[PDB]
Amino acid sequence: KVFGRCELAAAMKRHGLDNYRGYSLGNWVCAAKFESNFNTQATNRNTDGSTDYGILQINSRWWCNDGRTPGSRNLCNIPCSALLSSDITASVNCAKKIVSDGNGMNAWVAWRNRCKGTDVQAWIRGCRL
Amino acid sequence: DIVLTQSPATLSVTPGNSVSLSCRASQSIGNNLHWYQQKSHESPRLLIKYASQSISGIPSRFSGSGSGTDFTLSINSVETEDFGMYFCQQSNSWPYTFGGGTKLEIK
Amino acid sequence: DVQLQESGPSLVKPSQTLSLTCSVTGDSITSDFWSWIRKFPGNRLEYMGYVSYSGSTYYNPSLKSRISITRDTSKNQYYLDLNSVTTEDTATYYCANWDGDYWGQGTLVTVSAA
Repeated sequence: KVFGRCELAAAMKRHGLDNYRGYSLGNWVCAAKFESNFNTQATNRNTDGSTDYGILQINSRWWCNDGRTPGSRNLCNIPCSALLSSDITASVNCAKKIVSDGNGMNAWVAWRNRCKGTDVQAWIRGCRL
Repeated sequence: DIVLTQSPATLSVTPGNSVSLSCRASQSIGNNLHWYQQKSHESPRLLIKYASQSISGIPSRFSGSGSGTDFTLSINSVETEDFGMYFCQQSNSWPYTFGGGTKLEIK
Repeated sequence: DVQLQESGPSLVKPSQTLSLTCSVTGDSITSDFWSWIRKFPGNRLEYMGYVSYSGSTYYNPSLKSRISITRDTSKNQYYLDLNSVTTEDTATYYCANWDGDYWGQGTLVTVSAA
């Protein structure tokens, strides 16, 4: 599924990401935009053998288990396939654990490079929420 | 900190009847409210996560609803094994905080 | 399957440092975030803090920075240190994973001049 900007903003708000652990909603929409271009089925194989999965490109080496990644730790205790659904529930649940680490949203490289320091609120403006 | 207020403080019910427990947050916490059950001389047990999400291994009679500042835990047809304490906990902001708890006991 | 278990002294003196150990069996501590929660005499629960995978910690401000949560991978255990305790620290202490799926049995620690 490819979410519309406002469609995802509304969904993430329903999924409790507005002001979760100090991060305003715009951060999450912006992150999804640059991490997966709002595509819930997005996947990217990394050189270290790991793969990033879903709308928030969650990594198989530290967060989910896809059964094919070396030093997998499965910090989110969930199979990566669950992060490839049109339903964002699992991706949001795992993202919430990731951001609860001291590194916060810096775990998301695209967010760090294209969102951090920008007017992230712009990503939720012009939307019915 | 975010303050969670639970009510009623105590609720008596006859097995077979249904009940609903309330938990209100001092500020909006989205869906980041979880429910725990705790019996005498026992560690807490997670029943519902993120306001309404089910937990594997928990009886289906337990369900949660709500968002923002008002949440409820419902038990459809209370069983004797359900008597004990119920606490809500928010994970929206640090520090995580717990409600004062509601005691569920047989009439 | 995973199992958590608290251990340590059950009786401590005011002003001393209370130390508890949580032994994890079934998986490595490097595969989760670990927490400490305590229950006071009147059914009052307090989330003390947790240590995440990066080593970063989050402590409840209520503890006035008297708390330390550390880990030891070689022994697959994590710890709780609470400095300068008072009778207000008497409570049942529990270790549990961040997800709340695994909890230790809990251990009562009483702070008294005796």
